[PDB]
Amino acid sequence: LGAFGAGTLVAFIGGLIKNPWKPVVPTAEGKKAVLWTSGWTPRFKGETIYLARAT
Amino acid sequence: CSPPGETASSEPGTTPAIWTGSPSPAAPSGEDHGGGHGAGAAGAGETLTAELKT
Ligand SMILES: CCCCCCCCCCCCCCCC(=O)O[C@H](COC(=O)CCCCCCC[C@@H](C)CCCCCCCCC)COP(=O)(O)O[C@H]1[C@H](O)[C@H](O)[C@H](O)[C@@H](O)[C@@H]1O
Repeated sequence: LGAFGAGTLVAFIGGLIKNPWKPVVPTAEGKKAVLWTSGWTPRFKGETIYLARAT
Repeated sequence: CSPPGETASSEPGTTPAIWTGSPSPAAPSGEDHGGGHGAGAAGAGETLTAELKT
């Protein structure tokens, strides 16, 4: 019963569990985690990111 | 507690230099090209201007 409950709970919750620190967002310094990177992170070295006003 | 990194009284700074962006190596596989033409020479393309002065 303990093993079955362990397996079932883990299989129930592992779908939800995700790594926050999986490098996914590309960056000039290689793929990085989402929290480190924002829209201002240069995708490639020397990229121009204008401070565009949102009309 | 205060955050480890704060405050800088010295080193007033400098005016940022004029930004000179670089062509995208990642987004563009190669170099973006403008006018298209046969250009049976070293290469001139489909864009050629000139200003005739006095
Ligand atoms: C007693 C049980 C002993 C086992 C402990 C289990 C905890 C250790 C986990 C071991 C696996 C880690 C290495 C390999 C795996 C790995 O790297 O995955 C990580 C995440 O680990 C997972 O897989 C899922 C984690 C499992 C959920 C565990 C639930 C809590 C347990 C401890 C409580 C129930 C046990 C019974 C006790 C309570 C009894 C009741 C009184 C990160 O995911 P990520 O790289 O972002 O990819 C995402 C894919 O995982 C993701 O499933 C997928 O859905 C995507 O969303 C994807 O993005």
